[PDB]
Amino acid sequence: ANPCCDAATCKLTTGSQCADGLCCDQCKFMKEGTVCRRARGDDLDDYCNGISAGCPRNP
Amino acid sequence: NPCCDAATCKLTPGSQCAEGLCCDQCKFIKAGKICRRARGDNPDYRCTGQSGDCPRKHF
Repeated sequence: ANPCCDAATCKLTTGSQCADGLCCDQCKFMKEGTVCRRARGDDLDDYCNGISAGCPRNP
Repeated sequence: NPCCDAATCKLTPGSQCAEGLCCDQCKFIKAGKICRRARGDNPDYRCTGQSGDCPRKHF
């Protein structure tokens, strides 16, 4: 089961903002400035942008 | 649903559609196929070749 996704239609379920992703929690976007990746090398940590489910590489 | 990745709510690779009268095994049905018979004084409705959705009304 993915509660965020209707697999029959490949549409998000009612109320859902996202189905998957480091910035998705219980089908909702995590807030802008949430750390979504703790850098494993020398780069900066990456952050959620509030409006997308992905974890973009820090500019 | 072989057409949908339930984890991500994205279409699976090779899949063009997840459902619809003009969707067959995750692929678009060919342009021209009659997909709905008109009930009134209208021509029949036909797949576009570019969507899984059968038209419902003539523009």
